[PDB]
Amino acid sequence: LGAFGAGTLVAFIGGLIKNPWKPVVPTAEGKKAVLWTSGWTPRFKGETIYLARAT
Amino acid sequence: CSPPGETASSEPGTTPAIWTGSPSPAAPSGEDHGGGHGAGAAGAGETLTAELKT
Ligand SMILES: CCCCCCCCCCCCCCCC(=O)O[C@H](COC(=O)CCCCCCC[C@@H](C)CCCCCCCCC)COP(=O)(O)O[C@H]1[C@H](O)[C@H](O)[C@H](O)[C@@H](O)[C@@H]1O
Repeated sequence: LGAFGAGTLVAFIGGLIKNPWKPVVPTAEGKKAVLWTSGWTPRFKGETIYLARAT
Repeated sequence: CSPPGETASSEPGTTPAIWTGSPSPAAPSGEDHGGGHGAGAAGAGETLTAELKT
């Protein structure tokens, strides 16, 4: 019963569990985690990111 | 507690230099090209201007 409950709970919750620190967002310094990177992170070295006003 | 990194009284700074962006190596596989033409020479393309002065 303990093993079955362990397996079932883990299989129930592992779908939800995700790594926050999986490098996914590309960056000039290689793929990085989402929290480190924002829209201002240069995708490639020397990229121009204008401070565009949102009309 | 205060955050480890704060405050800088010295080193007033400098005016940022004029930004000179670089062509995208990642987004563009190669170099973006403008006018298209046969250009049976070293290469001139489909864009050629000139200003005739006095
Ligand atoms: C007693 C049980 C002993 C086992 C402990 C289990 C905890 C250790 C986990 C071991 C696996 C880690 C290495 C390999 C795996 C790995 O790297 O995955 C990580 C995440 O680990 C997972 O897989 C899922 C984690 C499992 C959920 C565990 C639930 C809590 C347990 C401890 C409580 C129930 C046990 C019974 C006790 C309570 C009894 C009741 C009184 C990160 O995911 P990520 O790289 O972002 O990819 C995402 C894919 O995982 C993701 O499933 C997928 O859905 C995507 O969303 C994807 O993005």
